[PDB]
Amino acid sequence: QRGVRAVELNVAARLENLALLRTLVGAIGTFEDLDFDAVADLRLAVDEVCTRLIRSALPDATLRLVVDPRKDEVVVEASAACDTHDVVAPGSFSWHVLTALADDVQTFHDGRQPDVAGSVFGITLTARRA
Amino acid sequence: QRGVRAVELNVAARLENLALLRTLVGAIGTFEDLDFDAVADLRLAVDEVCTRLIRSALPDATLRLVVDPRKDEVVVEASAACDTHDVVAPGSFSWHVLTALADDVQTFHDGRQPDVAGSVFGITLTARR
Amino acid sequence: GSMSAPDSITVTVADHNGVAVLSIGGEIDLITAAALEEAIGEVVADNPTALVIDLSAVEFLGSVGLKILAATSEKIGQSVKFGVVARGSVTRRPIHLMGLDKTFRLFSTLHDALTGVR
Amino acid sequence: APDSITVTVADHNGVAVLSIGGEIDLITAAALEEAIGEVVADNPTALVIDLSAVEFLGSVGLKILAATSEKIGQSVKFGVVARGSVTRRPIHLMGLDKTFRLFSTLHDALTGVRG
Repeated sequence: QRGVRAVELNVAARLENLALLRTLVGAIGTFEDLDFDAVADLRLAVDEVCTRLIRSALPDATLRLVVDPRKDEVVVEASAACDTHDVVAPGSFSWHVLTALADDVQTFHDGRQPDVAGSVFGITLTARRA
Repeated sequence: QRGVRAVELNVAARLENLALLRTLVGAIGTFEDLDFDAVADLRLAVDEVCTRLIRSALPDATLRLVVDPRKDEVVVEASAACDTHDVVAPGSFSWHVLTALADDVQTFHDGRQPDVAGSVFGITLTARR
Repeated sequence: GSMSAPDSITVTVADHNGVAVLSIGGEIDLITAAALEEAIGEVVADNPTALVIDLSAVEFLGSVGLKILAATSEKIGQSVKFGVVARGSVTRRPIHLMGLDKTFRLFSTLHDALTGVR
Repeated sequence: APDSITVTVADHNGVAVLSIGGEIDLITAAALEEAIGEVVADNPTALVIDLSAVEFLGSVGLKILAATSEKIGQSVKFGVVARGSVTRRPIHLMGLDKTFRLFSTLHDALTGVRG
């Protein structure tokens, strides 16, 4: 699980925060000494997951972003209460983007029926340090 | 109360996490179009409050920091489970720093007895651009 | 980037000796995608012989921008010389990683693109 | 020293110039104090601490600069280069611009720390 240098960020799950998240992700990737390609890869991959989450998020949902810098890789987990389990449908362009830019990308959700009180949907991905 | 652009940052309350927090706080201020003086003030103010909380924090307390950029002001709140109620107060150099940088420096705690299971101590300030 | 004064993209169109060059600055994301697609549609509507989209000043290129570039290539490419200026980690790299540099012509600089669409 | 701070030592016709870059915080404070201590141990007639390259000046750094001035100011001509929002600004906000001489540039400090 999360090391001592992990950071959890929480912002309202909305389109107005989409660019804010990107700026924070880029700051973390630079702070983690990722090279220029890796910082851009991380920004794009996390922007993709945050866009998908937000665009299905419940009206008053929080987007949670956990960045866990480990020895050889940086692991990111993004999640939000969403109105569907098909936040990132298999076969979509999003899946192609995510697997091109990150490693071990996986979606998951809490199995609750989304229409009742939403269902927390999460995406994890790994940026290799080298 | 929080505005739509509020950012909650949670890290282990350890001195080794201060450099990251300063970088994120600066990125928020820059993104919010604060000018150079205001970004530097925000970074220093938040660095000071986070430093004070960490030096009193329980061994694996979480430091919770909220940066809430508003319309006219940026509101900052930071809290952590601490081993004392005397984390920061008027008369210290720390307090002088905070009030030179911010407009409405306030503290609070939960009244629990710190040596039992710690006591959450909070600092709030308003940095106006 | 404040809520008061949100960031948008910058759009400029110039003719370079017959070639329409659309240049974008800033971040292309789900919010600004409509602005980008409107800008392309306006240039296309003026019926160019050749179109270069210059992403030199683009600070972020989201997946939606990738989609719009490939869709543009599909919707003009037969009737119009099409080229994209992209360099570095933000722009040409994701285009390359997604295989879209096989879909439309990439160039490192505007100077290269201009000779290339001719 | 930690990687997050850089400290270099130079001479300008007998004026010791201690240049700091990176961040001055609780992690790097010891390295800064040790570097000042070393310079002062060699008995300079004048010392300029150049903060031109400093990306963050924490309150501990303000304390170090004030303490240095109090410690050596009587015996060593002392000056600090600081400009802009990171360094000069909080020194003035805390009133510490009165406690040691600030200069906007190294050129000013070098031409000014003697006479």
